[PDB]
Amino acid sequence: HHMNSLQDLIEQAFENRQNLSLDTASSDLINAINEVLSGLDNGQFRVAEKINGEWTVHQWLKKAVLLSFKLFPNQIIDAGFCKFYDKIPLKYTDCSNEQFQQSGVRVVPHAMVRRGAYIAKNTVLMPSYVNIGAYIDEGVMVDTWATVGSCAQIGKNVHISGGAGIGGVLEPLQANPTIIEDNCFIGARSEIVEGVIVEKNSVISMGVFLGQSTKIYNRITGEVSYGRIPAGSVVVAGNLPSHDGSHSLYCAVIVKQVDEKTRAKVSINDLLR
Amino acid sequence: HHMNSLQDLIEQAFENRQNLSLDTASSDLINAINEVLSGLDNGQFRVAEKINGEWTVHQWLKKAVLLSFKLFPNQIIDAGFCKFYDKIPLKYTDCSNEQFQQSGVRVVPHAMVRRGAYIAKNTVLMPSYVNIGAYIDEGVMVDTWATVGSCAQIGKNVHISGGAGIGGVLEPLQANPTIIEDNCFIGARSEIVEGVIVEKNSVISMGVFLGQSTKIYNRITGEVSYGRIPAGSVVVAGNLPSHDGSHSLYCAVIVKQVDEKTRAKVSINDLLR
Amino acid sequence: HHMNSLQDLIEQAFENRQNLSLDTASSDLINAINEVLSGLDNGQFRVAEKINGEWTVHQWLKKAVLLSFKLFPNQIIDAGFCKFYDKIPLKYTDCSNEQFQQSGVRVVPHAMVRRGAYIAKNTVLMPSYVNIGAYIDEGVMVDTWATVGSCAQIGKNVHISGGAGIGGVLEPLQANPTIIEDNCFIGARSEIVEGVIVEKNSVISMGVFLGQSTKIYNRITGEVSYGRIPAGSVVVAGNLPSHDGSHSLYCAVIVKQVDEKTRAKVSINDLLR
Repeated sequence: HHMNSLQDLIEQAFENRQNLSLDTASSDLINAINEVLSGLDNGQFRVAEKINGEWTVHQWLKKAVLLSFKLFPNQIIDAGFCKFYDKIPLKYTDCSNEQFQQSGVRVVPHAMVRRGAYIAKNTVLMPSYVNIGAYIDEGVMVDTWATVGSCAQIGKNVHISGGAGIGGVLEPLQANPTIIEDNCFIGARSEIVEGVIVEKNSVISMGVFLGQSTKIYNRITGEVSYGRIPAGSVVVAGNLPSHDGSHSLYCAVIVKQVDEKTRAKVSINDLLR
Repeated sequence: HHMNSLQDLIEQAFENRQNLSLDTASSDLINAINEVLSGLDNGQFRVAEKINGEWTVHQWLKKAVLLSFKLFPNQIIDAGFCKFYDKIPLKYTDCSNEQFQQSGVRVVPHAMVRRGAYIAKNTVLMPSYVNIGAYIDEGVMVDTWATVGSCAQIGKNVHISGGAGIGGVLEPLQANPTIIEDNCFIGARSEIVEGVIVEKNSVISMGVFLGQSTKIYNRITGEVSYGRIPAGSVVVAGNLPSHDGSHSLYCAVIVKQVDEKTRAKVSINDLLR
Repeated sequence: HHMNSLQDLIEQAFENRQNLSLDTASSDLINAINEVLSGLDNGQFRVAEKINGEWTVHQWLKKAVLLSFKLFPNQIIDAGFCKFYDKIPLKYTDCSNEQFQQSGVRVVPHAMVRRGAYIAKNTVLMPSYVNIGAYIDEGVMVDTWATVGSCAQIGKNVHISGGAGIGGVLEPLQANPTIIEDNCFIGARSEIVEGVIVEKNSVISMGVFLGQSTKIYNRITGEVSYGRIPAGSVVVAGNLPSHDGSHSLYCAVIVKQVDEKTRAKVSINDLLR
């Protein structure tokens, strides 16, 4: 009932967003948006959720985030030696030592996290970026210059390697965000975007650039598909030849698939060799 | 006349740069260099300019920037929790809230911009880097861990996606900088360097690494070229086969070309599909 | 004798690491670990070393670093506008202006370096990351969003281009770290990881993703190899065709090899053309 009331305020405001402005926003509404941001930040709200074995999206959460961008004023952020200027608060500002201990997260300087992103215990953030609305479950490693984009869902024990990006999905509203399920390895410099889902136990090698337009070639079956890496897939960068053989175009290739039992026994290097 | 006098000081100093030093620089010259840096920073000077339909370069502006690197001393930059040490001032230091409002730029923490780069209103800098001499026109999105290199010219409404880089061109003096014209999309992890020009309305997909040595294959015509993406081109990563078929080498492929009318109607995803 | 005593303390502690903890660490041991960290930071210890023409690794140095991660407590790092939370000190904190001058390093804001990494004079760090245990020799350029990973050995006059990463190797203990020898060029967005060695005078082009599982095709000889770029190699991204020709998979291609005499005369662009 309480969340149904909060959702209602958000949806009615979003409906007439085209006649709202920073100078004209209900004080009760700016409070409501901040209530949703707080729930996203502490994990009690999450933008997408696996329900009855299906990933589902909560559009009203995206609407609250979209409304924060429209209605919140930019303010100076004073770093001493320089200034920034933005409207989205950072996650770790008034955080005490106890609170950091209780969180179980390591935030390596100078990793940057916006408020409205949840990050579970035993996660390590190397210098990296986590955007508003993201949900990072337990035991995740976010390596240097990686990016966890808006609303992205990162599962337990996922390894996002150096310079790898998980693309944000705030619009369209009905789109599932980019989802990396439990125990996935994302290799360095890869980029998984636009609501692609990488299912459980997958291994993505280096330089895999995977969006909704990227052909996925399954070399075992010979099928070409889009938008989903099935569970336990080993994925490498490849090419597909032209019809006349004059050239080839970039694609992702599924070179093997591995059950959970095997995934715990064989190393990533052996899987790619 | 006033700018012709300023240019003269810069050129005469640059001529005898090999006998200048940090301890021996005219006080009037360090002022002149700073006058050019100020004009670059507020957009009244720009390193390259489209004149009579041709992009042209102002070598004397590069010479001023080169002289700043030679003559300016490094100084401590105190970030409180650590120190840096460099000779190029940052753009946003003594900036007031009013000045940030007047600029119309959002500088998301912790985006870093050197002084001597111009950034026009309605631009959003995610955590990213903009180097000295760059010119970023109105409405540009610089996404997370993107880079706008020295002297780069970024047109209106350009989208530089996450982890994409626009390479700097300070030397050679006569070289046009890397130029991205109006309404271009630069896909994630791409890198456009070494004075390549991407003309108006082009769409560059992910993982396109494009420099002066990169073959550009036009699959419509079959031509191979270098250094220029014609207006309205859709560009993806590809390969070109060996003469004996033993291997292939990386290249960029122009897979379609689109007029301005079509460019506003069809989405980027549909263009790449 | 003094270093043999220090090594002994480290090795005996590492042996019974599984029964050590942050709350139970010898005060004399936390001092010993800090002595090794200091020696790594000032270059008097280095994790790997070329001895009698062979690169060798000092496992006990890695053990000290591993013990710092286990035993050092996380602490708040106060950046004023936000906080971080980590257990590894930064290299440049109490550094004076004189010390920065004496170091000969430029640390461009906001490049981040952990303590326990050595960086020699005439090196320039653009905003980038250098991890604990790395050794960066004289005259190196680390460009924007590059990464020098843990224990990596970077030779004199190496150029790590924008967005390029040198992968860390802390485990396995016996593995040589990723090694880039003198006068190598590492092109933008490339990633050299997992203890690959790039020998002297090599030129690596853009988008080269090179780990222990990456096939290296030598187009002059036709040989496929792993883990080593021989001295003077020019390396570009390529593909290798499927046995049935349905697809190809990513690889690195050695397209030329160049002696030291030629390497100083011919430009990188001419080498790749």
